[PDB]
Amino acid sequence: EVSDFEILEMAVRELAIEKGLFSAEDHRVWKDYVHTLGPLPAARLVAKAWLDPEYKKLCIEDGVEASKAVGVNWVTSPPTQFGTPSDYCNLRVLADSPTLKHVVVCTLCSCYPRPILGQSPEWYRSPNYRRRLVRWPRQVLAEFGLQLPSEVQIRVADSNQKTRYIVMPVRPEGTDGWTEDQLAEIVTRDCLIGVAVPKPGITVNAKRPVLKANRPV
Amino acid sequence: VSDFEILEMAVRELAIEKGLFSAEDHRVWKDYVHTLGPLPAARLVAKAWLDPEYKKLCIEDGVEASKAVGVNWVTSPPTQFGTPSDYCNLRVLADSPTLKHVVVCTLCSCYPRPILGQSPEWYRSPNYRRRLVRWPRQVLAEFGLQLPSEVQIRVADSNQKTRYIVMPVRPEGTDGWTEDQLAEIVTRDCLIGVAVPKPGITVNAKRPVLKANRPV
Amino acid sequence: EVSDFEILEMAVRELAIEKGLFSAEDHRVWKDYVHTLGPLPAARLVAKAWLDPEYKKLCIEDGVEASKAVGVNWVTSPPTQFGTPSDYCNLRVLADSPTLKHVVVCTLCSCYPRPILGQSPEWYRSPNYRRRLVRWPRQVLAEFGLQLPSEVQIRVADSNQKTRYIVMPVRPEGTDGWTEDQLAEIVTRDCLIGVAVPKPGITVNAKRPVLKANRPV
Amino acid sequence: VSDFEILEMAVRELAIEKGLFSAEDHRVWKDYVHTLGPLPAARLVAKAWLDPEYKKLCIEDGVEASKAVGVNWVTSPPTQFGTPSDYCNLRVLADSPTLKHVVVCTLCSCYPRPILGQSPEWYRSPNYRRRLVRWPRQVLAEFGLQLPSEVQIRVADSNQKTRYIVMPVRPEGTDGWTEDQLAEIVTRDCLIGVAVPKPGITVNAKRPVLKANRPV
Amino acid sequence: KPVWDRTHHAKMATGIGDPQCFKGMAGKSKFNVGDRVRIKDLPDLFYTRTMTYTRGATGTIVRLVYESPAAEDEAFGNEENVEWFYSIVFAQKDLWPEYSDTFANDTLETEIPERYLEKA
Amino acid sequence: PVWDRTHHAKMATGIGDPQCFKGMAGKSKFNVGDRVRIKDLPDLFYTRTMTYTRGATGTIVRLVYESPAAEDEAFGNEENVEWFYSIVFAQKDLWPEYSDTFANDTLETEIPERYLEKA
Amino acid sequence: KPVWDRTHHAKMATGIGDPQCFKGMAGKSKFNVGDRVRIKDLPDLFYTRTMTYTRGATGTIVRLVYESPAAEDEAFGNEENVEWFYSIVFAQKDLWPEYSDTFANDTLETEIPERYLEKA
Amino acid sequence: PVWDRTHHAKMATGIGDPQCFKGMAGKSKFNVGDRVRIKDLPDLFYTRTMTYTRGATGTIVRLVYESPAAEDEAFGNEENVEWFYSIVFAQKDLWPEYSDTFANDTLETEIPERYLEKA
Amino acid sequence: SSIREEVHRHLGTVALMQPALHQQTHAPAPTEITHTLFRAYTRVPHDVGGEADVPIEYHEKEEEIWELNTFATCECLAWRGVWTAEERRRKQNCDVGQTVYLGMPYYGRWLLTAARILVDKQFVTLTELHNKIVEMRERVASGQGLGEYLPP
Amino acid sequence: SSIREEVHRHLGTVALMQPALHQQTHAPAPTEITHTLFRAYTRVPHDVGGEADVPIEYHEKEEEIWELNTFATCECLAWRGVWTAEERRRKQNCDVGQTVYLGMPYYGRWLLTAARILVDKQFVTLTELHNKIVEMRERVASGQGLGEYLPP
Amino acid sequence: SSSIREEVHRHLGTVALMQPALHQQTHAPAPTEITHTLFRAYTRVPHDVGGEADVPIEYHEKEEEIWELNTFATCECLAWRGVWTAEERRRKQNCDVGQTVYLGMPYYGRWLLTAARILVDKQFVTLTELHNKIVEMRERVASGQGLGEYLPPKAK
Amino acid sequence: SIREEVHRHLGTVALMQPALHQQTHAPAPTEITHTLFRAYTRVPHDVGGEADVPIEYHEKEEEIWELNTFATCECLAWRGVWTAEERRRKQNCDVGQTVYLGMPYYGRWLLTAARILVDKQFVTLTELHNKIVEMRERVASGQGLGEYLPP
Ligand SMILES: [Co+3]
Ligand SMILES: [Co+3]
Ligand SMILES: [Co+3]
Ligand SMILES: [Co+3]
Repeated sequence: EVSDFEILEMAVRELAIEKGLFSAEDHRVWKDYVHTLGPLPAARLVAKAWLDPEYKKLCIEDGVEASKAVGVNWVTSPPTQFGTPSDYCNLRVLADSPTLKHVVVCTLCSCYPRPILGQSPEWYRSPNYRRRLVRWPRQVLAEFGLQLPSEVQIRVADSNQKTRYIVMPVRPEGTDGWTEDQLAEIVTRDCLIGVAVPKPGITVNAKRPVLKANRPV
Repeated sequence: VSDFEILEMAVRELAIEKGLFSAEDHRVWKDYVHTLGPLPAARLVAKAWLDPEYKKLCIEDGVEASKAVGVNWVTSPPTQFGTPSDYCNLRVLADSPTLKHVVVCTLCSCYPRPILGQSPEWYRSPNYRRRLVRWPRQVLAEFGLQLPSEVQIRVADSNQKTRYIVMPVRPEGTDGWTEDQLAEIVTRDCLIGVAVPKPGITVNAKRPVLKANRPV
Repeated sequence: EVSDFEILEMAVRELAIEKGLFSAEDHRVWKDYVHTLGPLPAARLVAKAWLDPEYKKLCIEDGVEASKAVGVNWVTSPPTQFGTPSDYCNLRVLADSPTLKHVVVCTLCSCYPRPILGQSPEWYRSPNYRRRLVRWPRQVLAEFGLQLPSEVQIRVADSNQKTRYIVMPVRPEGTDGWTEDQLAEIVTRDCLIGVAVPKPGITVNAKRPVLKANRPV
Repeated sequence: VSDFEILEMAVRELAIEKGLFSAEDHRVWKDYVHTLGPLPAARLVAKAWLDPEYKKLCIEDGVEASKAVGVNWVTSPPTQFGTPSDYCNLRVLADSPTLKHVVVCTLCSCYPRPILGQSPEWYRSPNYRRRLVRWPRQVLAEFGLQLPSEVQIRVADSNQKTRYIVMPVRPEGTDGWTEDQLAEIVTRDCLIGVAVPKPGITVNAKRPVLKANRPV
Repeated sequence: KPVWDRTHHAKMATGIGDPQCFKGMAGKSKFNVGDRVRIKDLPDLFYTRTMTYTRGATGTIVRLVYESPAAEDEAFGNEENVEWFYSIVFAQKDLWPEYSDTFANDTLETEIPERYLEKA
Repeated sequence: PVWDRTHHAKMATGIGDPQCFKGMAGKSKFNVGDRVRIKDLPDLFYTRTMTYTRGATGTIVRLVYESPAAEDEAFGNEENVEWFYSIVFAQKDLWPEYSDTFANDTLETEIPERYLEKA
Repeated sequence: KPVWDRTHHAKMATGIGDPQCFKGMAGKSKFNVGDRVRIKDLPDLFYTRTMTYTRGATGTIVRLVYESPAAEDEAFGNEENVEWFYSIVFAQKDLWPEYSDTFANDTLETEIPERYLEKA
Repeated sequence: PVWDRTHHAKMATGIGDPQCFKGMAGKSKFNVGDRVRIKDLPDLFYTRTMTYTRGATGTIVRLVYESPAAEDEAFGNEENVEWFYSIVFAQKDLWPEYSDTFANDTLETEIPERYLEKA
Repeated sequence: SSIREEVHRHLGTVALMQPALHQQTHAPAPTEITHTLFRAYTRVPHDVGGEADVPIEYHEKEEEIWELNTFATCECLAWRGVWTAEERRRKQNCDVGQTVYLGMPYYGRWLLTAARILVDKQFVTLTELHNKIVEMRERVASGQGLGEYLPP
Repeated sequence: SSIREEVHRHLGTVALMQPALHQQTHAPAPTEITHTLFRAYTRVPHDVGGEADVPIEYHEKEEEIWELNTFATCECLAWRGVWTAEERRRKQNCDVGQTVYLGMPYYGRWLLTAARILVDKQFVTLTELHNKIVEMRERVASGQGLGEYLPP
Repeated sequence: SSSIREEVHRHLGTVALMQPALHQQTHAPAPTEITHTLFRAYTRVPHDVGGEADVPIEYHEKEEEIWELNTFATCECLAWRGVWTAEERRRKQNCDVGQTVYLGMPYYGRWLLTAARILVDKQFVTLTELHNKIVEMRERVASGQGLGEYLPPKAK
Repeated sequence: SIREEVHRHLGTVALMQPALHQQTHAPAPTEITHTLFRAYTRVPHDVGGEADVPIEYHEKEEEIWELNTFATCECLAWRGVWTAEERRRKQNCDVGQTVYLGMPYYGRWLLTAARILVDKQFVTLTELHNKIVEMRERVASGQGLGEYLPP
């Protein structure tokens, strides 16, 4: 039941290793690093910024420096020790406000802040999302169940170069006295991309269909 | 001269030659069409805003209410039995702070011609007919209209003999306005539901206009 | 399982009978008639014409009259007593000669001399055959394995009105002294359409793929 | 000027600027290309028709035989190692009463340029490349050429470094003809295989000619 | 050759209107306002005015709009049978799987002849 | 509306189609041997005169029979009957690319009188 | 014969990061925060990371993000030249003709290397 | 990275291509007259052994020359050289629909040794 | 402006090159028709509600003189009992078939169908319609004019 | 040969990927319809002679029991005067439209048109046809057989 | 019912296949048939899709395939070890592959093909070595020797 | 002319040939069959045996830019920039299915000539882009344009 993709994957990996381009160890190391990734660090960065005005300022001006606060050093955390080859080392945090709301996309591919947020959603990589968001953001966001006042500036950020973004949504009402953990808990991956906003009681991305893999990880 | 113009002449001459309908009938129908437009529907709305008893009639019996603005769905058309295509069952959909209507004919272009005039080119489009019923919020946003998420957006699909016009809620900033002033801001688009009346706005939103080869 | 086609066929047949359009007997009577059809009569007509110069003249000038000689009366053989509704009553026989070779098609549909030849081939009804024969007969015939001298007149007959045709090919070499039955035996359905010529020892149409039906007759 | 001409100059000037090749090299190659034509190939067939020994050489060693008509596949081109794209392995396919050849390059347009000139537009077409190898009888019939069913039609696909030219059989009606006269009827199309030589026919069959935007 | 009565409709509807001219011909309505009904997925070969998007969905009858022959019959010159027409309101979520819960109150209203209705 | 389901049978029983229309077209406008060009009449809704024959010139080789045109019969109109002709066209006159090598190839088909005009 | 320097990137960026390793290599920036610039429609044969939808549009520089070789060069192994990259904000109405005035404040932010910018 | 733009000219001048590769393939694995079947090797990225020949059997009629496989030459790898063979295929073995009427028709093309296996 | 126009023309042109698995249909056998395809092929063309479509900048369109005349003709034919609007819709928005339904203009279908009803109900023979079209074209071509469409 | 089988499957599959400039048509305005397109859209679908097409290995096909029943029904309807064969051809090979004409099977069109004539000439109401179809489906489901298409 | 609604949605999607169009196949047209607009469109960079019209779709998540993770790790390791930079990868992967493969194949299918591609283009492996490896991999599947974590060796 | 309209009609109706048109938008791996995988990973130039229609073959005058392009490609090979086999692989295969059949024969030759300059780093993509701008300005400024346009 082996597919042509799996056949080719083995061929490529074995050949690269035989020719000494990289070792079997390097490959396992990268996979291990990927397994350590997730959206929690980014969520905690937001919670911390909500609770600390000074840190929020740092997040806005220097995302790379701010990321260190949640244990994610864009330069030294990845195995390379020079940032991941594909995500680079220039994270920027986009702070929403009562008059500004951000949403992110990579129209050219799937550019995502993997080091601090984890792997990108399947739909984020879709030609559809990459075609539509930059031109009809209000409509796409509405499909995701998010609507903002017409006077609010919706800003779409297209990650087309070496910068990667995470969205710092506005802190919702009904979270007075909440701890850092309680706040971070409602800042889902979708909130960090910008297709959703944090809501008390909602601690998981909105449920959507899940396409099963032939041979899942 | 296009193939359409040739065929049109051929069909009309044959119909008249065979006595299916007369030259007079054809002229009379075109004359009737020329009298149509959005003014009577806009007036019905303004009248409803200024007269609660009339508003109640509009909501329960659109056909009867239409008479007050000079449009008798049965006798205004040349047939004396309503237009063959629009029929005689107008219903007025009244918006409220929690309900906003928008109309479409997914099967064609069904429109309340007697009281509203001719349908917009886009209203007849397969695109509008495919999308409005499923993604109304997105389509309306494209028209520049957005409503609170809790408000019930109701799409009305005119698929049988009923035709609809939308009675929008009266907007703020119209204190002491006369019937004429209120009617002025109830445009064709407001009556379809892709726009809401706003003081100072007395014409449909500007859109590209595709020119006809030989316009009326 | 029963297909959508079988569901509709049954609905149509029962409604027609119920409304008195035609009877259950009519339907059975027609199917029985179709079952009696085939290429044998037409093949005999050719065999007879090969052995009787006078009969050949009749075939060429009056196909309907000649057809009676082989037991097929285009007017009274069918259950209607006015010819079949779709095949009509004007059969014409096209006689090949050393300088003339015919091939038939119905570009508008599938028009075929059913009464004397039977049912049309699947390929004869194909949009492909209907599109190409009239314009590239040489190439199409070559595909069927039939080639003729460049100076021989290839004539394509398009059955677009009420006339139906059968091709009377030239008698092949090596048939000296053959009986009517022997000669008729090598005049296959394909020879009567014109995509093949009779050959001693060949008593069946060239073999070609056969698409199986879901529920065959 | 078209986008093609814009890019052509950009590429040529860039290549020369970076010293990849000189303006002189470019002029030299165009000059060489300008001298190419089908005559040498026609003369080779003519000589073979009159010299059984030469014909044997043609069939066994096309490269050697080509020298007899002034075309040295190795030294004639400006490179002194053959043209980069045509290589140096010409083979001559000799037709016979029971064998007739026709050539094509299904992968591209591979043609024996040194001895035949430039390839026909249709020879480079995806259509010719798709159909010839599978339906040769049909394609040839379209070209007006038909051969006995028992005759072996052999299609040659020039997919590697060998280039072919077809040596058709000498046609009837040429008794007593000189080499010069025989050469005149061996056209480019005969050398490809889509046509056969015929007395009195000294040019390829007339067919539509698509004009260029800026020829020369 | 067939003869087509070209005066029938006008004689029946003049001064009355369509569908007013069919009033009272359907008899007793099978359903009433407030009833919950499911749309039957009847065959639609050749013609139908009950959109595919409504098949199998359940809605609420908000009005008995009028009586009239079904379009499926009228479109082929058959007006012998008259039935009640109902205006039905569907929740958008019941029609489109992807509809967002954020817009939970959105609806769709359209008319359907009695033949396509069954108690929910 | 009543559709007569006995008309055709009453007209053709024991006679056949197109035999039942014999003599109804009157005098033929053309004869065997005449050169005729095919008129490009409107095809709207229906026609049995192939597009590939329009504007081409051929030779009448036979007056096959009399019958109402398919353009009328297909819509239940059989009041008018006309002559049908079998016409032979040279392939090179239909297809611009036809090879001179096969200069004798032809195509034969039937066309009602209404589509014909003197060459 | 060709040899590829597989250690160059690592030796240059280890412990520093990308694009940090190119800091100061672009020299003086041609533009500054607040400047209005129009995106030049440079040829994009084979490769470009400056979206077609931005060509000819005018926006405002809101930040000098970093220095780095242009993707057009880096993607073909040419890192000898380094230039400034700018984050630019465009008004949606200036990108899409149909954008509604109702949403007049909507914007789009993206990054573009200096070579594509010219004074507005 | 530097490219040796003089290599080809230096080894091919005054000799030609593929003449410059003569003798570098060693002893041929097959000879004229041998029956061979075309192996359906992976085509990823490039190949000059047409898909229509895969799995078909033909007859070697000539050892045309020696040369690096196109699969290698196209990517700058000319270190290995092999024999090229001209193979003749019966048309009926390539195309299922080929008519028996033209039972003698064939197709000839060249294939490097790597794709050949004794039939 | 000039660049923006090229940008938008480009965005529209690339749509023509959208890759696809394009399967031409040539009267396939019954065994190649699944239930899903059967239902899709026997669908009523006018029922498009819910089908996915893209966002388009809606435009208004001036009414052609022939469109107004066509509309009047269709309503007058109904007024005088040749047909009812429902019969028109069925023939006009469904019977025309998928290809003509989306390939031809809105009013083109109204006009074709008006001509259709005259022939289908035998008020005019197809011959009479065809001859009238020939006469009309000749009228235009000769220079004598064509009603309000072209002066003599 | 499994290899040859994959080769031929490959040659057939790549046809699906043949590049093209694909322009979807969505009710274009009258001004986008040239005379050439007007003629192409109003053509009778069955007139295909001369159209370019590829070589295909012609095959025979077994007759389905429903195809035989369909043919008999069509000829019996003609025999008993419901229609003439010409009326059938016009409705069956032309009125069905381009999409169904090449998308559905030969006998599928014959059958659809037999159902069509019953409704068009009002021998059966569309309601009766729709109801009958429901019946046939219920007959199959309930396991009550279906003629010789399925034993009860 | 659920089955009814399922058939309705299946219908709504199938009819899209029948959307009428003017379909013009292209077969190496002459230069004179190439307008400036067409020239710019054909020479476009495939990955630049922002702003193109598209329909609404119900976005879904997708489980990661073992081979996709392995492919991702391979691509980053090749970059980590200097075989290429991510930018070289993007250009080869999202642009050089061309329009047809770009939208016809899966996201990670392109990542994988391109990883194979860099090995050959930079001459770290010959195309011959790659082709032989693929054959070797297929033989493992057949021989029942299993292949990594995709399929274990023959059991009992 | 009637015949001209007839032939124009026959070609036009081809555009309306019905089909099941499935747009592809980066399908998931589970939607790719072995057959599709082999088809997508095919080498574009291998078209032998593919079904096609009969077409009236025509000759074509050579464009001056085509002659120059051919000379450039052969000169690049002559001077060792590449071999003809490397050209073929890049020109008839690497270009991809769409460009392969959508663009002109020599258009691919030219694009590939520009391609080798960049791929082997003899010129940077920036230099190529700048040059193109220069050529366009040269044409606009009326400064002439080789044998393609006088000053
Ligand atoms: Co990306
Ligand atoms: Co409507
Ligand atoms: Co027929
Ligand atoms: Co070639």
